[PDB]
Amino acid sequence: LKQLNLNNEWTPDKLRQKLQTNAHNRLELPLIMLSGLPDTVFEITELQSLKLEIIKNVMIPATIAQLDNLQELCLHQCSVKIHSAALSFLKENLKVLSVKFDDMRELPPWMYGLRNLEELYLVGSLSHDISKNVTLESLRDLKSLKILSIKSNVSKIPQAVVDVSSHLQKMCVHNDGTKLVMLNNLKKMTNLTELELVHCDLERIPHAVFSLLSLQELDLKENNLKSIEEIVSFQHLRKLTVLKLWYNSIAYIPEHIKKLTSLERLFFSHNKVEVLPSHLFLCNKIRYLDLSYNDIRFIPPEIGVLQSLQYFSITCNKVESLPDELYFCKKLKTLKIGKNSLSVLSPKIGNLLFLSYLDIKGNHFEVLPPELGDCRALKRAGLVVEDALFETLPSDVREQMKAD
Amino acid sequence: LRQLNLNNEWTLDKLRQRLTKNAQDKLELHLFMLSGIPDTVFDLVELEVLKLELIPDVTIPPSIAQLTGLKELWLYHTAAKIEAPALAFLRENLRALHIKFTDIKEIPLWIYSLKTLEELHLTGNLSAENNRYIVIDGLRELKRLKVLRLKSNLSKLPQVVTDVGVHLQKLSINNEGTKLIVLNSLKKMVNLTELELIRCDLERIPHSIFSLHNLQEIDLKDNNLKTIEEIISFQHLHRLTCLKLWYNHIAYIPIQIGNLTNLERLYLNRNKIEKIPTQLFYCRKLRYLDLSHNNLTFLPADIGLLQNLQNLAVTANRIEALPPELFQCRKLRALHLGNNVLQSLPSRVGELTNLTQIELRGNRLECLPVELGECPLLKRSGLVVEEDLFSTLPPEVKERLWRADKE
Amino acid sequence: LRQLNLNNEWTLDKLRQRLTKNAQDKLELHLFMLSGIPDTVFDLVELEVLKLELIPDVTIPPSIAQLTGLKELWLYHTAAKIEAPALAFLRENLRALHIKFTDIKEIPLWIYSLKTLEELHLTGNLSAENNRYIVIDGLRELKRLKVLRLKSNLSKLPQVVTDVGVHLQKLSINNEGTKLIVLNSLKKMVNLTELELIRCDLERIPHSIFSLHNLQEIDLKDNNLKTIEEIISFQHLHRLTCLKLWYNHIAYIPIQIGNLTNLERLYLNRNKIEKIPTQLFYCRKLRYLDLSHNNLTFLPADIGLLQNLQNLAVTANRIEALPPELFQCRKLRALHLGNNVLQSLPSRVGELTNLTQIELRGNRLECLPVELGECPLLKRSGLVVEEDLFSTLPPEVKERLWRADKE
Repeated sequence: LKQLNLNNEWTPDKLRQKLQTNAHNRLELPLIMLSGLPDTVFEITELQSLKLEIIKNVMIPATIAQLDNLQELCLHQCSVKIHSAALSFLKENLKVLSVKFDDMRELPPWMYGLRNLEELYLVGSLSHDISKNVTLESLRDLKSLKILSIKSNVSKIPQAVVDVSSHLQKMCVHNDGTKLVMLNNLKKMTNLTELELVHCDLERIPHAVFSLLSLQELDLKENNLKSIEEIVSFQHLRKLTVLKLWYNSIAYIPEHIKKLTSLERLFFSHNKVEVLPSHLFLCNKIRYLDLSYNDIRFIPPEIGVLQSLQYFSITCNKVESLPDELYFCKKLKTLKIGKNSLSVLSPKIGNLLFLSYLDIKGNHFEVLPPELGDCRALKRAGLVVEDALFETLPSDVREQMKAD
Repeated sequence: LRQLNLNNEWTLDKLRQRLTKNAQDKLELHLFMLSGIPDTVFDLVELEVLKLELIPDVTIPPSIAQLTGLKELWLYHTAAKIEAPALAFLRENLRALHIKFTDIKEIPLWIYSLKTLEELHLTGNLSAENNRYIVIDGLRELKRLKVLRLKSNLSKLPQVVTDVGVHLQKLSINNEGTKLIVLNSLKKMVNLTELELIRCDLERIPHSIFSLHNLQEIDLKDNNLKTIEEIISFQHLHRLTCLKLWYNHIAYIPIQIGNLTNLERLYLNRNKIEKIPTQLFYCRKLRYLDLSHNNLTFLPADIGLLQNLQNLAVTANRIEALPPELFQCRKLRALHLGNNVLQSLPSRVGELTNLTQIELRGNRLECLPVELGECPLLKRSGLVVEEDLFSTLPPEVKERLWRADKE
Repeated sequence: LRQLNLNNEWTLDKLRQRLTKNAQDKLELHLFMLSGIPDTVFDLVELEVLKLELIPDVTIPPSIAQLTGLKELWLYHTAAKIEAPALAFLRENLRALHIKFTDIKEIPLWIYSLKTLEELHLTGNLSAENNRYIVIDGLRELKRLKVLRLKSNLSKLPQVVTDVGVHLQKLSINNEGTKLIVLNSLKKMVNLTELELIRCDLERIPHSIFSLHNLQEIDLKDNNLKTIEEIISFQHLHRLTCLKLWYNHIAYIPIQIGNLTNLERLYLNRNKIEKIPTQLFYCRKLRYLDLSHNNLTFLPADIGLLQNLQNLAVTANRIEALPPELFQCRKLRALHLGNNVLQSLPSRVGELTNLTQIELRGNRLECLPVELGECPLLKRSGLVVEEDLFSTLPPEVKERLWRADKE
């Protein structure tokens, strides 16, 4: 009777007007605060995803076979059961899953039975008994799993992660204040390319992270790293171009970063670095260097080597003196020096032909020079300056960036 | 008692709040799973399209004289009996009838007496033993029929439509997986302006479309077209403007499509095409170049020649870098670049003005350039993108775009 | 008691709510499906067109003498019973009377004693077996009758109609897909000034039309005429001011039709005309013109000869431009040029300040020229322009257009 009342309650017109898009650009039905699924869901055959939020003890019929466009499920606190032919259809059709488990039962054991899975988002609250999860160790059934985002307290890395060593390409953990141990599993990653260990309570770089051989993007955000020292073997990560190490407590960058000549994306913002090294600037390949909100005192004049740098965010730092060597590099497109400790702005800025971003908000300045009109790619919306200093500009200089 | 009670419960005001609008901007009323049909529905005067779905064995009252704006009778699995004055009224007023049935006896026999009917949608199997097009042999009585949709699993096209197609102007045949033996029988059917052969599993383009001359919108959706080499003869069709060769197995485009200068919308999406020949890029009249969900790895620069292009949808392709010449065409209104492998979007998009909705979510886009805010008509609903990608724009430029969302 | 309940149900205020107006701008009151006639509806002296559609058991009391403006009685499927005083009142106020009937069953009998009415309409099949036009034999006492319109699917021309029509001015015959055998019997019909033959499916012009020198309007709509080779015999007439050969399949209009100078209104839309000759436009006072839905590939030369016109209908053909030929006309007020392949509007259309309407429902214009900003007389509600096409005008011009819409 509950299902009969629900079917009458939720006409197909109501579900059609409920239709919207998700964060993955798919047609998603956000079914929230319900007793079960209506049978009029499957009349919308153009659907590509369902968001089931807090809909427990749900039995999916075989009529899901009408959802030919379906390729994603998002189960939020739902203890859902499925039927055999529906299980086969979603085994032969589904690609993306995202299950949140506030309670253990809300994580279903049926969802690992598929094999066409590519992307998985295992958000929730996992118990510390991680190796006992045979439901986890069923990810070996998935023969195409490439994205694995576990937003849970992953103390010890599962052997489920071992069983998906090759086919995985994106690996994401939000450990939320728990130390990440049992490093041999992350040693067993062979073809993993993106390692996203966000807040794994790593007191330094794990030897497992460094035993990776095919990594391309490493993120150790909110991990209290003490040093970057083992870098004599980062040369084997020639495939690596993205180093994400911001919101951390690193205080220095040694010369060892010269080992990777393919590094492009470098993140060191919100760190404990008090003086930027020159041997960091010795590398010239680096195109993205993020150091916002740091404690940097000054920039050594070796930054002129960094010609390919298209992003040097030194904003909101302690930097009082900016050398003229940085203005020699003309490829710097996104430059933010807002809320810094500077006194005057360098007149020689016109050589930066490709310069879209300039941010100087909060920093103390005496008089804006006319040479701010010398920038070619600068825009008034791109040049974030206060209205009072907007007044302190010549009218032609105003129109130089104001008129498109 | 039940019919009288249904007349009683379905009050006028609840029908007024039940009124909706269709894709054709006509007032609408969907009657789904009722014992009969309410007389207060028939008391309405502003209603234009009434939708009779799953109505078991009802009779149409003559109170349809009140339904003057009624023009589209939608019959879904409804065995309808008819009163004679209402029959005359529908003969002189009703102009569009859609009939879906599960049994060939479910179709009303008074539909042939209709004379003002032009649009017919016979969805459901007309092909049966001794009822194969003999039931609809009464559409010879229909005179002004111009749209004849047939989702009916037809093994061979009827001789009755060969008799009728002198006045027919659209022939949408959906067999859901049954091949037509056309036998060049459309030569007597000379007045078609649109032909929509969808899900017919033809596996090749028949020569009946080639014998015709008046077609301007040709759709061959899901016909399993592996090769489309015949299109060289399509220059004979001097009036075609929309060659919807989508949802097929097309793996390449022959260069003779360059002879088709009259194309305005070329819907090749969900095909297996991996390279665009430059000869296809000769046609200056292309406006809707949808090549989405295909195997294209690069976009030729000659796209800058296509100045009339408005909506370039290359969604879910292998295009890594957009050439600057893509922004040479200033008429791009909807650049659907989503789900691609675009590494970075060049700043030349700031020159575009007609851009109203650009799709970049699901790409390899590192950051959103500032010049993307230079487009006036672009708004947040138009600029669909990941939130962190939105955050890369300057907060003053982000304020401009958030204001375009607001203002 | 039944009449009391009906009187209470339909109060005077309720009738004022239902008071509408017809195409003749007369006060109409649509009374449909009532068990009895009301008395308050006869109390209202404002009523001019008393409508009685499918109202059974009708017995009109002398309170119909209370009606002042009663000149129309639309009694449809109504058996009317009228007393002698009310009949005598009808004999001095009633002027027009429409009958809808199912053969002899719903034909009133008091209409023959009416000798002072001036208009009358009839509708309903009359050619029954053993009763070939025998039920309309009592219309001889009507002397002041002036207008008679018939839609009665006549298989043959009634001899009683030919005898009756001596005192007739306007006569329209509708056969709805039936042969009309005039057989040169309209030579007696000398007094006819408008002859309408709607859907007579003649395929030949009867030779009796060429004998009447009072006809100013000749209407042959939906006659399925393909080759008009009888207009050469129309040269004898010198009264036809407007021919109506529209909704036909006339492949070409011959040369000799350019000898009719008295023609002032050409309704030839939805035809098969491929090229309209310039010699045909030697008649330059073609005030009204209907040529839509045709196959004209260009607007020909002697439209420049035309000077005494007010509209041209060029909707749905293959004309690409407004040439100087349409630009030598200085009195056009409405342009019906929609859903065309019209490439551009040249400059001189921006001198056409007296431009009531334009129709552009899908035309291929690049942009509206700034010369259209030269005319503030054309307002946004006045012209019909696509929203994307309308927005290309300058912001001052668009603001002036919205202002003149308010002003």
